[PDB]
Amino acid sequence: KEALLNLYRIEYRPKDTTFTVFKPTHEIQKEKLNKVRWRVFLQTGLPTFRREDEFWCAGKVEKDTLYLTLSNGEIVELKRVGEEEFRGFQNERECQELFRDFLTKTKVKDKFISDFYKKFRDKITVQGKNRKIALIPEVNEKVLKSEEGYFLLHLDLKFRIQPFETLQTLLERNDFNPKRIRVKPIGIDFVGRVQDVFKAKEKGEEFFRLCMERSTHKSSKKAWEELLKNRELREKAFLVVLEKGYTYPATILKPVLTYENLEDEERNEVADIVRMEPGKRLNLIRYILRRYVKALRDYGWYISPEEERAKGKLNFKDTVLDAKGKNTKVITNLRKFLELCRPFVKKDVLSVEIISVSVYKKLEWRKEEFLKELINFLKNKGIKLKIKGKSLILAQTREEAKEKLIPVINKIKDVDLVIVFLEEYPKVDPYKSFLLYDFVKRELLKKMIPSQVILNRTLKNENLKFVLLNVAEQVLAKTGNIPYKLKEIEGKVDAFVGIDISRITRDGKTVNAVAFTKIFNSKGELVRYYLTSYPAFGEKLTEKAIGDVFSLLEKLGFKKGSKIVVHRDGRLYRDEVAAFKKYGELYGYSLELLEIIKRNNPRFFSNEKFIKGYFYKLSEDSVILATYNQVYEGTHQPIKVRKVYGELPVEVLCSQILSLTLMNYSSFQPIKLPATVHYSDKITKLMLRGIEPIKKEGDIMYWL
RNA sequence: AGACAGCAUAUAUGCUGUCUUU
RNA sequence: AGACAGCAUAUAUGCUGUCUUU
Repeated sequence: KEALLNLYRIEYRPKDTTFTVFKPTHEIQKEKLNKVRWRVFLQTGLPTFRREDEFWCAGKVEKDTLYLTLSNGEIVELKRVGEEEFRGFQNERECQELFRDFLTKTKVKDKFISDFYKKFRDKITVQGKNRKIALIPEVNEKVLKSEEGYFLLHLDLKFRIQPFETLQTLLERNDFNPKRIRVKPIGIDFVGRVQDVFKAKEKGEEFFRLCMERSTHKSSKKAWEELLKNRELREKAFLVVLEKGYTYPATILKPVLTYENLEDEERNEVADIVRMEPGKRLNLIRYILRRYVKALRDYGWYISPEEERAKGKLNFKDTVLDAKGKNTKVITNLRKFLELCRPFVKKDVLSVEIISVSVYKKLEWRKEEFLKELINFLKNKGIKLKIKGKSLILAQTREEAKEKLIPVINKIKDVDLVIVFLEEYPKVDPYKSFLLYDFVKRELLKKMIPSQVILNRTLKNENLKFVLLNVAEQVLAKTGNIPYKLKEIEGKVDAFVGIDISRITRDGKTVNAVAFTKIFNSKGELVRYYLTSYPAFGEKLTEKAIGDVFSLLEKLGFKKGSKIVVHRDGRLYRDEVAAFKKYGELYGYSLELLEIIKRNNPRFFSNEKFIKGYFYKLSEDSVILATYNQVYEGTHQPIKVRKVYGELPVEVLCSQILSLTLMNYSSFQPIKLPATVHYSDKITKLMLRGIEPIKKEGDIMYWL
């Protein structure tokens, strides 16, 4: 019951307290700020943080002006205000900046990735039939503020998986139609998706003069130099444009592959290393830290040698019942519960469409038996599946399958369910990497038809009853037969609203946009969903879409003075909060706004397997919360919940979030996110391509 | 047939530096 | 550990000069 986090108390108290400060001559546009700051560090050479409009240099600087060209060739000028004495930090952001700069200046992170290779280089490269593979250690630092006000170094170690195959080589010597695949420049931090390719032979003399002069990195600068000088290399060179329109050569660019999109054999070898015993990882994290402490004390940095501790566990209403009234009183077996449990049936007859994908012809038995023993079970709970029809697709690659699956899925109209038995296709072109289950999952969600996709591996590895249960629990939910409801969720909330929005973009403007909102009652039954798309609204999108959710609430007529909680899977911005405040009033509901950041949070290292509810409390009403228990295979990552505004204590809102977890209806498989916003991001994103307008609502969790 | 040096190639070797891994 | 750059070096064989050997 002791849980440590990779978070270390840290402060800066040097003997020399004398910075040189610089002020812009023309108020800097916001998204230009981090590029200026960084540019100041290079030039000056000294560590640097942004305080407001002004720039603080950990050294004396006798140049009264600083001219800094950005990539556009745009010159920002800064006048020199004068020396000021650093009494202390105003926020993590300044602290983070200066600290990183100090790592850079001292080269520790560097000396570290070096030593680590010298040591484990061999164990880090891995084979498998045709391709070869590297897993390169990544050290990351962020700075956070605890509840008590201490600054906290967030220190992690990861491994990014990458081949030995520079883009140039792939587009030149190999391919056809690449793109979409995300990338990382040698010698540059940033990693991101591709969004434009053209040959270099297009561009004149100027263009590489200009990239050379500007590129803020040695690798980028050396590379544009090559293509300046070496006369015919521009014909041969192809040029990529990333997510943040950064534009680089090809020889500089390498792909970053996920676990998933590797081979069967690759992944299991790689896996030992990418995912690793918590204690081991934490031993490394401590190792790296000691390097840091030794490189930085002398400059006045003070870093606690010791990890921070879970403040405790939170209890939530985890009690759950069926159409009879059977309880957590049985829940001392989750399995034993679902067998006996008797679901809330609102659709007596189900019509099902069966898709089987396999390599050969007379081997449906494992799938016939399952399907059988499951019609069975569902009938014993008042539900008949009428099979509207089967389709057996024979196919030899994932590619062949995908292809045939298309006209098949295409034609499926009017069903309550699609079941897909997929066989396993072991390999495939390392670029053409679809996931078959994904593909099938995508196509059907597009159609708004609930689906259950069953991997043939599962039938082969796993015990019939285990698999029977897992599936039955979801299949029921999916179809609107909620095999159990919650007794209660803490608080006196009257609605729980999940909010998700994605937007396509051109030049730098919101073009298409898809919104996805799901409203749950106080018990956390789902009341309705709304799947809506918007066309272009400049500054008005936010107001519009937010209001749309409010009116919809009135349309379900939640009475004035009703408490309404909002969850979003992502940073809500200021313009949005002010938006929720407006309609907060105009409709007259007490509102709790929660922002959930799910990626890259500090981990909990701990012996207890049953972590669910463990938490830690940062500044400004935010909470590292763990939602699922530790799997051995998995890499546990908790969620960060943040009370952006409202009358309730976050720990109560976190308790709520823990409850809604169970509404995902997935006992056997951990699910990070509460049912309000679970998969919401995939759905919005999925629909964005959906050439053409969309307005759907429903009352059935079709997306499980 | 021999010792010097200066040149030619090949092979093999020792150190430094850079990048692979800022 | 490997690849590129910059230095150092061993051994084999000839090469041109050069002593000697007048």
